[PDB]
Amino acid sequence: AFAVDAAKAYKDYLASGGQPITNCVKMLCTHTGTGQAITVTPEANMDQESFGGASCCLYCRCHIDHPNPKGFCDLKGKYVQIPTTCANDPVGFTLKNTVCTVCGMWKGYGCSCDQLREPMLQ
Amino acid sequence: SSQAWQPGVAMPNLYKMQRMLLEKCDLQNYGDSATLPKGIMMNVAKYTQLCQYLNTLTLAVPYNMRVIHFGAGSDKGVAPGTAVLRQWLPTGTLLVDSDLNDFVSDADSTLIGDCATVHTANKWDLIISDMYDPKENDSKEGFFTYICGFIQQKLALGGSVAIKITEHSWNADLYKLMGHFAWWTAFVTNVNASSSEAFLIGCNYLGKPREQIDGYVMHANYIFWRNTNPIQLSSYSLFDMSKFPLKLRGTAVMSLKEGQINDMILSLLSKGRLIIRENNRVVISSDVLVNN
Ligand code: NA
Ligand code: NA
Ligand code: NA
Ligand code: NA
Ligand SMILES: [Zn+2]
Ligand SMILES: [Zn+2]
Repeated sequence: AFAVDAAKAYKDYLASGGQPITNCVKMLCTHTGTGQAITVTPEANMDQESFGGASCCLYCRCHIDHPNPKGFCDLKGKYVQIPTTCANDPVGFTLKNTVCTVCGMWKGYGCSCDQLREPMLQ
Repeated sequence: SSQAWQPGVAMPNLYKMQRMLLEKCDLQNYGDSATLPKGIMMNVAKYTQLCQYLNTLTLAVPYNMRVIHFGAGSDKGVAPGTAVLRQWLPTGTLLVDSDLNDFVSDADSTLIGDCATVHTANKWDLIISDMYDPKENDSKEGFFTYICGFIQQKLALGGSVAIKITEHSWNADLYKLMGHFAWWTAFVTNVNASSSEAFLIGCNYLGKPREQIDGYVMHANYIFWRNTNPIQLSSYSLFDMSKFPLKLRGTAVMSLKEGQINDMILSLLSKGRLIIRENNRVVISSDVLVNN
């Protein structure tokens, strides 16, 4: 049942002080986008940077199989929005974070599916 | 001063009608570099300005558009130009890229190896090339011989090309082929104006020569333009991306015989209102040399 665990290896490498994967392809955009996590075109808002998806995927960059039966990539051919505070390590951000299946925003960085929404607006 | 606000500068038509003697390209603004937006790579800036300029032309943009990109791999193993083309092109556009060495791409399909090993059973609507192969300043063959053949056999009528050239990386036959388009130019990106680099743009392929062009003389005309019209380095156009996306025109695609290409058809092709090719399944391959 042996299987290389690239995700854990990159996370441990970062915790040991390793330099993050570089040369992720940052795109020019208006920064007036929806702010969703992974889109068909750059959708960065004023607090995000948009990057070519393939260049921000650990599996694509390390030339490793994607960890799923169909070996499908959720980033290749799309644009990933990375919070500006995390744009120094887009590969680490995509690995460590999850896209909300309901609103399409990053959990903890845009998704407000769990907020109160108690007072309604006219 | 006025050109600094543009994505770049296209060679004025009057240069195409001259017969200049070839000589060294000596740029006044050489050795310099423009102020790129924070964290933006030169390849992303350059492709953004090329697409900004292509937006001003009569490009055919059919539903299910087909685009092939040569010389797409960077020294770090990614594809910045491909990422820009995919941003620019309508969502769903089939995008294939290729280069000599391994790289990770956002393209629908990527072929690795000499471009001469690339085979496609289908025709394309747009060919982009960033391939570089310089060489005395005489016409260079190598990938230019392949791209001239690829244009004449795999470019749909109405299709367009943007092929990178420099003072030393050019081919007389490619300039001659520009005469097989309704219109053509040499476009210099403002972010790389300190380089002899330009994109030879062929707009709306007619499949036959509309004008006889002497490629050796036309490269000399191009160098004379670069030597006499200094272009100020500028990244200004990169800061406003509001009108960047290529507008999806839904250009008609039909499969006409070679004997059905009349003057009305040529006129529609020349306006960017028609693409002529079959719409079969897009199939590509990369030849592998077998040796033990
Ligand atoms: Na940071
Ligand atoms: Na993830
Ligand atoms: Na796009
Ligand atoms: Na072998
Ligand atoms: Zn991937
Ligand atoms: Zn949500």
